[PDB]
Parts: sequence; structure tokens; C-alpha cells
Amino acid sequence: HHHHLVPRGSVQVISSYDQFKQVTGGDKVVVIDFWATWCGPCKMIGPVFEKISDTPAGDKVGFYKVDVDEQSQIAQEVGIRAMPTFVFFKNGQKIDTVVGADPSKLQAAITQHSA
Repeated sequence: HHHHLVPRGSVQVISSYDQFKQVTGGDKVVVIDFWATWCGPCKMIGPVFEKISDTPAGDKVGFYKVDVDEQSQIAQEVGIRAMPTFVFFKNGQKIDTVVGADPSKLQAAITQHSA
């Protein structure tokens, strides 16, 4: 009765190594969900990540996803050891990591890096 939501979030697929370098290369912090089709917990936490992209943090931090099976070069450079893993980048460097389907840890890290 008050308003309808107008979603403004953007979870974007990273489909190449060049794109990966471009989006992780600047001052704007980005967070990447490293996932795979055979990953069970990814299905629990993925929707959470998508909802967080719609929050005002999504205006400050870029939200992306990388399919580890399809993006071996990216996955090997980043050093993925578990799935899902959420990795934060700034200026071409890894600045934080959240392993697994942990919604409170994921939110805490997003809030930390969107200040």
C-alpha cells in the first residue's frame, strides 16, 4: 500500500579472463561468487548474494559471478580451495575471502568493504 520495489541490483556474469582483470582492477571494490553447477551449498547462498546486490551496498560494490568449471584461468589465478567462495578485490588485488554458505559472514564482509 506504500510502494512497490524497483530492483536496481546487478549480479553480472564474468565470462572471460580479460573481463575479470577489468572489473577487479580499479578503486571500486568488487565481490565475486565462485560457484559451479555441481555445488550444493551454492544453491543456498547464491540467492542470498543476489538479494544483497539489490541493497545500497550494490551501488558502492560491484557484484559478479564466476563459474569455476568454465573459467579455469580465473579460478587458478585466484586460488579457489572451496566452493562457494566469495572473493573481494580492489586495485587488482584480493583483499578478503568468505568461504561457504555463510550468510552472516558474507553480509558482514559486504558491509565492511562498502563503507
